[PDB]
Amino acid sequence: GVRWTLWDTLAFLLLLSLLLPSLLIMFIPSTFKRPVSSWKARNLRKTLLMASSVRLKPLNCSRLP
Amino acid sequence: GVRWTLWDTLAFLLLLSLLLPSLLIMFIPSTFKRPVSSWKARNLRKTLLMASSVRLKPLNCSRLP
Amino acid sequence: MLVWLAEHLVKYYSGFNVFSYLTFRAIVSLLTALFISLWMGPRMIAHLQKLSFGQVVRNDGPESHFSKRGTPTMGGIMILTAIVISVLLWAYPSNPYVWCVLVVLVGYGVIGFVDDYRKVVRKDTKGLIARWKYFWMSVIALGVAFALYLAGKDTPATQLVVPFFKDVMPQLGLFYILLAYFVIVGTGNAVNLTDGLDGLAIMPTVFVAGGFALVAWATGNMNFASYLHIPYLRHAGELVIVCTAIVGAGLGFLWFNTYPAQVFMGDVGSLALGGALGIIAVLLRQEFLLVIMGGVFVVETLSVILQVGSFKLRGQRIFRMAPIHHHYELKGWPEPRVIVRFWIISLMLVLIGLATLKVR
Amino acid sequence: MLVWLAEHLVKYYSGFNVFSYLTFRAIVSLLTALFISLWMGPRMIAHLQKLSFGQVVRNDGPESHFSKRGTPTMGGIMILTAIVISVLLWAYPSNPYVWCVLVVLVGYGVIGFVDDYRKVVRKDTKGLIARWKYFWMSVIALGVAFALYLAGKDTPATQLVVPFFKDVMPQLGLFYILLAYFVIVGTGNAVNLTDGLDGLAIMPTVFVAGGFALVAWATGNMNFASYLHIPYLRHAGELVIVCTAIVGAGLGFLWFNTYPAQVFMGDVGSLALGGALGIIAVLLRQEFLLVIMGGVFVVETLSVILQVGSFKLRGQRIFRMAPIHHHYELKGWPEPRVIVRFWIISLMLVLIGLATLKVR
Amino acid sequence: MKVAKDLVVSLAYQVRTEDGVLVDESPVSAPLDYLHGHGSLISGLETALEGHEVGDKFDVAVGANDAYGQYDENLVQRVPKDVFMGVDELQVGMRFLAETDQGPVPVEITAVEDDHVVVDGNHMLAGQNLKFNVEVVAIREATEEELAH
Amino acid sequence: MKVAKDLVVSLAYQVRTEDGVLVDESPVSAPLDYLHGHGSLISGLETALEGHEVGDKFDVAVGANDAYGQYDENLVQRVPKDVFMGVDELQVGMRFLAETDQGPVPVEITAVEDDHVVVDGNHMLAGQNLKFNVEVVAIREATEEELAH
Repeated sequence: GVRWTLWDTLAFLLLLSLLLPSLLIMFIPSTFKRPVSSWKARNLRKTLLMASSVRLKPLNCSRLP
Repeated sequence: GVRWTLWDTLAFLLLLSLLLPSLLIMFIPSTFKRPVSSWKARNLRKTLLMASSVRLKPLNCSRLP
Repeated sequence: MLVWLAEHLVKYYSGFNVFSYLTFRAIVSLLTALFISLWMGPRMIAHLQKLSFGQVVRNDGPESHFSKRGTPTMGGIMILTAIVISVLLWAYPSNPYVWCVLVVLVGYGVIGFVDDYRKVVRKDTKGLIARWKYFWMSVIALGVAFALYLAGKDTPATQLVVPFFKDVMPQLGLFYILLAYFVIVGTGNAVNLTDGLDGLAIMPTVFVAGGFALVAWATGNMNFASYLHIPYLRHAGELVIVCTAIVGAGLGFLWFNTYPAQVFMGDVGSLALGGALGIIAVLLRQEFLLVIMGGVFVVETLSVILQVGSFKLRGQRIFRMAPIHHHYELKGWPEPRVIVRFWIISLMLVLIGLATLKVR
Repeated sequence: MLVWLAEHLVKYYSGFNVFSYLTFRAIVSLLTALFISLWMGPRMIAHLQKLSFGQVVRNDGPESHFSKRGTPTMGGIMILTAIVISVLLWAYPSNPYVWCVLVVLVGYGVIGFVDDYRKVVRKDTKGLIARWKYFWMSVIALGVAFALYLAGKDTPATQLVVPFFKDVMPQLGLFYILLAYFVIVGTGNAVNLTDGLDGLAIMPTVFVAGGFALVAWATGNMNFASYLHIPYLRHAGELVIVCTAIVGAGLGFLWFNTYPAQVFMGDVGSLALGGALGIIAVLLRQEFLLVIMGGVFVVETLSVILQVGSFKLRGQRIFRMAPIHHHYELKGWPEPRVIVRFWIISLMLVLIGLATLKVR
Repeated sequence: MKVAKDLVVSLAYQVRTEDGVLVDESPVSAPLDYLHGHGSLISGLETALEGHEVGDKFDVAVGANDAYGQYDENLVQRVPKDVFMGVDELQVGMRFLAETDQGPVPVEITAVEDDHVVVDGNHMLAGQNLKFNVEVVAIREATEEELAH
Repeated sequence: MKVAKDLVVSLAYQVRTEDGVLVDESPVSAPLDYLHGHGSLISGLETALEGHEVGDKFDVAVGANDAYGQYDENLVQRVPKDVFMGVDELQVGMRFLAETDQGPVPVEITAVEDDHVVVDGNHMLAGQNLKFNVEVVAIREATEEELAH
């Protein structure tokens, strides 16, 4: 048959609506899936975060025995 | 009281022998607990790479397209 | 197949009778999947590099020791074939549910394979055309769901469970097909988003596979099925074997797939694992448990949908990027930290779902 | 407290009955540990940073974020407080076993704190003489072991279990004290030795805690005890709550201790977790199970002793250092990669340890 | 001869912003060359130039999205002063290149601080509509080096 | 009074290599103070000086194993010139200080390239055999500041 009680319909609709976002990704053009400009922003983030201000300073003298 | 069969003492010794390394840090000299020759070199290798992670360079370009 | 050969050799040596017990089969399947993945890894990565890039390469820092230049993006073959071999060796081949899971896994794996190959050799900007990819996904999912429904017509196999209510459990009839479509394809496409953070997709996948193994073990026994109040599917006894095989394959891939990944999983592995998880959640009446346990997948899909909805209606951005883990990445969290935080979240939700099924 | 308060309040409201069941208590223990950890952080991060660096330093945007500089080393206080709070709230005070675990954990955390505090507030490393730590560790361990021995003798409570075989099982006398001492102190040492990498030690601790939680659940029931042929220690039932709280605290800490860790575990957390694992493996007749499940710690310390003995006797070095993690760190594996390597190894070992109970 | 893929298009054009301010011009005496069908040219301009004969004079209106991506608040972002190289002191309007996994990405300075600087990667015309008055001076086949670049 | 743990040693030493070339010398008129029981110095000198009275003259042979350690090829690495400052043009033989998390370690330039340089972080005496002629001028207890340092 078909789900009868209001609880049945509510549960089925809730589960479908929770699986709905993963299946409406089908209709999203790839451009909106990952804009190229924002990808360049993430690449900038990776490079900048890789940057470290530690930078070799000169040494007065070496250690002694 | 005390154990009776060979397998009993065999099992107990196997258990103790496996835990003996875990308890031989008891008597491990401090000079050898943390090596020095390579440890210095190791942190120095990491720090060396961390200093040379990235560099930001100037540009001189023109309008598009 | 070896279990059949164990039934054959038991008559000559009683020792082989140990191969019949479920626990030994599960543990040995896990170990064999891990060992085959480990054996294949170093050869597969080098071979893929030759295909994808120059024949001779070697890691150098920081441009490739801590960065991901020159890393192949076709490593999902490891997961696919490890799962296939472990299941087909240590799982009963006469059970139709194992065959169903394997066929779904293989179909999604081949789709991912052709997509990755289009991207790596022909360098097409669109890669595999969306229409063909999705058409094949849909044909596979709909055929499998139709076969399962025909098998389970007017039979508890077509019922729907609810995490916190026991008495509500309708018979979906033809809507079983729609539900199978939604869970299989949705999780197949949701695991695709999760691949973009250097192992964010191998887990939850592993923890979810373990939870599904436990559920199938409980589901496959009359006493446990009655105590937990789950529909009883006799063939669930072998679904646990496939779940342990998936755990083994995922851990074997994570062997080499940690920051910095020696190989990206790609579609060949992501689609394979997502389809496997969705199909497992179909044969086991555990769609809600997949939803709860796989919170990262559903959250990333909801995040992309919500970001495009914002772009359409408001024009603002709810999250800096469509995948929410990438939004955290932009916030400042480094990849090694976001990946493990999402692993924490996935494990927490897996335990929460297991407890919820415990209580119902 | 809450368990007793709920028991008293049942008649006022019947909804309090839910708090009595074991599964719910364990689940809320895990959730409460995680909540306490995520609530102390990041507030505790800033408070402790002011102590160690004299000021709450910032990442200063995309500045160096993957260095040991700028990270406090007092992270274990969160673990200690979370475990204590969760146990006190969701465990029965009456059982002496929970009190033994709690006293061991608190004592070991204090011994680690007296070392770490002097490490910070003093420039040179010898602020605390290791002998103080070492002696008080031994004293608390011996006291607990002697108390457990006297609590029961000639009874299953003092019977070590052989992991694979079941017929071979001795009844221990005063040697039980030596076994408990060895297990607890070695586990504490190894967990302390494993904290060299921020995320290396906590996750294996979580895995062993979960394994011991499952074993205690099996240990605390006559039916399950006679099914698995493991001694039935009645007081061991509440140890499930302690193990689940440990798992939750470890997850909450690793939420912040992941590479690049915002704070290091330090002596406090490492010693406390090691002592908790040791006392759990002593109360449960599962010392060999601690060796198998916690194989990462044992192998690390074995490598340490092997390297030092090789230096002492011969000129060749078997490893590049005493620990394995550094040895692979120079083999070409970066820090987060090797952290996940050890995580996978620990997961496989804990699964094998859970499996070996069924071969009895 | 008409524009086709793999062919170099010498471009002489006069471009005005959305507000109507000239940015600059490309004289017919020295047209600028650009590949076709590779994405180097602006998407709207590249589509417009498809199939046009040599010497065709036309005006094409390209929106902000069509020309480039909309203004991104993620692209603009901070960075310490220490990271920079090749410049002793940062002034607003400077341009720098950050070499990245994905590829080269230009950036420009928009504000400065004593021990801090905020860096912007957005193009000057990223968030502005563009109108192009383009004339195709000549068309020729792309060289191997040009295709490689 | 003899040498003991946590005692400062005023050292006047004459050290020579196995080849027979001097590297440094501390005269008796200005002994160099050092801590004891810490191991920061050469292990051989530290161990030999143990239990020696004040003013005693002795000679001890020091090997590579007894020294800071053997030579390791990982300490010599090519690194760009941007990772130096404080020099108008990176010169050959200059010494630099890597501010490692463990502590200060030296980095010395072995060669210079156009945009890069070759440096080595290993100690000068690493992998060498040495002979120490030493004399304990005086002995005193280490101060709190000295112990902290």
